[PDB]
Amino acid sequence: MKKILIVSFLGKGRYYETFYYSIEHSEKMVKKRLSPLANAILEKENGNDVEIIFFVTNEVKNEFLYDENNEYAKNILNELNEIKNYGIKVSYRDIPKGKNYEELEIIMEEIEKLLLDFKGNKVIFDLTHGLRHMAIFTSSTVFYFKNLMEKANKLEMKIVYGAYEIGEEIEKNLKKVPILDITQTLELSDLTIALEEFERYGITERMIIVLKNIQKIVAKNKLCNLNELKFSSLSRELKLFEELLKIPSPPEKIANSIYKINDILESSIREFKLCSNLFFIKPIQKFLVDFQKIVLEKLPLDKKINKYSNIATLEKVEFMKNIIKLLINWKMYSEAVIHLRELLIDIKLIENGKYFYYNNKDFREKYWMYKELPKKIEELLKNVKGWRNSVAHGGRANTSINQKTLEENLENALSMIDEILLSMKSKKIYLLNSTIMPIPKDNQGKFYILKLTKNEFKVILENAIKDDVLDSAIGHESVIEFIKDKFEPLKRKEYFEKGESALVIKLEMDFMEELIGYYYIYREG
Amino acid sequence: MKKILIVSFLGKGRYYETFYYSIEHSEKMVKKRLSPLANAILEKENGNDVEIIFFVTNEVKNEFLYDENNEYAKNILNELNEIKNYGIKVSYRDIPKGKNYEELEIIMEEIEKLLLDFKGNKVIFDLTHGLRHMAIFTSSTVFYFKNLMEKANKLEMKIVYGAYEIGEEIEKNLKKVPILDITQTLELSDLTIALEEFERYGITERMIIVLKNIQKIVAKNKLCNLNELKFSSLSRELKLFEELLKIPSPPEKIANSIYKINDILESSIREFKLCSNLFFIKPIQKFLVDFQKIVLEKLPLDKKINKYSNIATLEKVEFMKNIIKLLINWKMYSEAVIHLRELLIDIKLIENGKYFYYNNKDFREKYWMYKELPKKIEELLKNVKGWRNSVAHGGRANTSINQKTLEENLENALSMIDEILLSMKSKKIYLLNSTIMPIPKDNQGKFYILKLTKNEFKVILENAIKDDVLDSAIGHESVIEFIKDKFEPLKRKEYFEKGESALVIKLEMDFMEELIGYYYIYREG
Repeated sequence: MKKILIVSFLGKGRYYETFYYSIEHSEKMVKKRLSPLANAILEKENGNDVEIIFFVTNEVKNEFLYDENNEYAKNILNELNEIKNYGIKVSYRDIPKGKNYEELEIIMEEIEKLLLDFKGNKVIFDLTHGLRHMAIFTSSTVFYFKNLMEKANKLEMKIVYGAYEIGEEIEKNLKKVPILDITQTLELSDLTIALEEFERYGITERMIIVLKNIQKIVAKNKLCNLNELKFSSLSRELKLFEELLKIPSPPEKIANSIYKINDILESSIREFKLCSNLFFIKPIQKFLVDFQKIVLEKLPLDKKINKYSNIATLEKVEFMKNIIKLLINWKMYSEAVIHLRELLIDIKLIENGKYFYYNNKDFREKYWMYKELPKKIEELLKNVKGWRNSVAHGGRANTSINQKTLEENLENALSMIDEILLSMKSKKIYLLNSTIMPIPKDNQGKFYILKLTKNEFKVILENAIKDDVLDSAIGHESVIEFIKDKFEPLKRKEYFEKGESALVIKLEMDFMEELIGYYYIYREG
Repeated sequence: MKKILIVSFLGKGRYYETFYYSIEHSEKMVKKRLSPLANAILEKENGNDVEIIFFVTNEVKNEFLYDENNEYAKNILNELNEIKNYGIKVSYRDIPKGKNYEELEIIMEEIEKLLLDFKGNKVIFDLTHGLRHMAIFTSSTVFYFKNLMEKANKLEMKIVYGAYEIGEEIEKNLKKVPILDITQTLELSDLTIALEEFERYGITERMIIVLKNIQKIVAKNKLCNLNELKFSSLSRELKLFEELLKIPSPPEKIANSIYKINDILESSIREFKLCSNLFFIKPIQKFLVDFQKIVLEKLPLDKKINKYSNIATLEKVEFMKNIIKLLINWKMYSEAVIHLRELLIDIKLIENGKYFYYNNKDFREKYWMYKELPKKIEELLKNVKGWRNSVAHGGRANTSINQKTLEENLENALSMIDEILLSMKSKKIYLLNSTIMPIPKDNQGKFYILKLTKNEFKVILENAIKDDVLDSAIGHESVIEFIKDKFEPLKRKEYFEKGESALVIKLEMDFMEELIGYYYIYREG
């Protein structure tokens, strides 16, 4: 059971008898004079607690209602008196006619105080009766009232009215009138609110709430199924994406989240296309189209990054370039600086070929500190290090910076990184088949090893193939069988000099599928 | 000159002749039949380009308008024909009656396409004529239309209508009717939009725009003056505050910005109180009250911090504690971690008495690295350093963290810092009167010096006074005269051992006012 308040006005009129039905359920028709009474009856038949409050004016009640020789007035009076028999609560509230902005302010205060004093679950504005003036003003003010009382009462709010001008006419002056429900117009502007919030700041609160509401209302009528709706999944993924961005995280999870967002977005849009109605379909289709526009605009896609999670590549460099640009756009400056540092680390790993230890931090530091392109990269390094510590150290000791000069410095970094990225367009690498450290017998050694995936394996393998720098050392045959069966020189010779890099694999083939590239190995000593 | 589009419906009716006036200017009255025509005339008398578009239905125009034996219909037809003589552009647009949600969607599309095809400056929805149905639906949908076309047309939008039900009656069926302007209801919910944005994220865009609009509309009627309105100043200060928070900055500027915000807020509220109207005063008074509530809630005040900008104190520690709590609340996690590091630096400076060099960074680092309370502070240090580098280094090398464990760690730091702050409740300090380095003649020396303000001078001076640790060395008399005349032992003896700390001042007294405490001096060698 829910507790419910119906708010209507009450103006001079003929108040003909009407067959009100909810346009959702044309089955239940209630023949009454007041639309609020019909709505109250439809709600008490749902086992709820319902109360109606009318706003009357002195000009109306001591000139129309209690005029005993106005047939329409006594008709509506008799109905207002028999309202109490159905189990519904009726009361009256004096207001002015609203002839100026001061009186309209008074009316706003009256409605606002009523909503504050309501202690139930739902409130319905029934705009059927009263002045056209009052109906228009209330319709305009309802959204303000909801936004006001989001943090006040936690109250559900509906806007309905009997659209008697579009009602069927069954007998003389007798009309079949639908109680239209325009409450969907309230959360029509919340859509654009979410759009601005995400487009300018990347905030998902409005987006998550709106998506949950959208999935509810598309689940109203069950013609549309799941396995491709997954708006719950899309809202959860947006939550994860915000947690990943405002808390800095590796490029792999960010690229995966962007790929997931794109996949779920297009899948859910295609699914939603086939649902033919009972509410406003077009605005939310426009909403999804606009959100897909912004997603494909501001979120950089690279569908095939997740396959290189253990190393540092140039694709990750450009991806983080676009990510930092996005972070700057959303005014997320600190996170942008933090990501820039690691992007520079990755670039110098690429430029120095030390990219095996993108999962080791001691190496990251040791080359955080210790032929022109080296000189240009040093140019960029010195530029960036010239201003990073103002952001990093919080500006203490008289060394802070405004947004203008920070924007200056960030676009400096952007320009130089795009420069050197466009400008960046192979020792002996043996080929092994097991995890080993065979050092020459006269050596006194330090060795690094890293787990890999199959794609990286293939890439560096053909790099060794067609740079003449491959010293292949496969000793048996079925290895080559799987090599050409999967990946598209059997020099069976036993040595590892400090510095040489090599590749490894350890164990028809379907069973196997049920490891194929890993354990890249290099002697730093 | 502006280009203007008036949009109205056109329904069956008697269309009596009416004296329309703008309620702002009751001087100009226009006697016509259609409120849109009166509005168009009032706008062309302003030297603008005006066009009216009516939405008619087949049921209305081929059953009412061109019925040549309906007197009201031919009256309104003659007026619609003479509209072209005033220099105004009239056109018709077919729509359904809107008997269901599909047809209402159609109507929304029609209005939306009209607003997209408009290439002028202003659009006015005149809700005087047409169905009550259509007026209600349009009034509800206008805010959605504005939010939609914020990024589409950059179009000013007004909602007006002739409130003929509240019009004076001057002669038989002849009414003096005001064209009411409820456009202020559109930007009534934008107020709460700004409130949520600031209260949950600290975004000032909506706040700045709303404050600028507020100052415009309070400048409509000039009863309220400046020197205490300064809503322009408040918007600028909010912009500065956001730039100070999302780009980490010293506590001094943050405390100054909070003090400025509070001062301008209360000053502007008191000033706004005296303006008696022409628009809705109450909602924006509620807006200012709510924003002051949130300001005094989430922004910690300390009116008397700016006086200690050169040193590190405990007040700054608690202030930054509250600031980091606020940063956590606004989901600004990276900036919160960065501020926490410097707060810990300040705490250990307090605990080790090395607080002279809050404006020197080498010292900050050298004690960033190198009796129980020391042990508890080391507890907190080790805790915080155990997880800072996950945030600092971007989570590379498989060392990231979710929001849940980061919240865990941040509240760990919060609890321990409040602990040790509650738990924290003096060598020989000579007194000098000039900048000097007199080392004993047998010494081989390094000396630090810092400019100060007068309040810090007074504080440490009485600390030396009543800890018995003052070796005062004032050699002459007028120094003591100014000492007791301003601040409320003349041991004229010449030495500075490495480690002793001392105070200095250099040059009736009003002229002077037109330096009083500075150059605190200490030998680290």
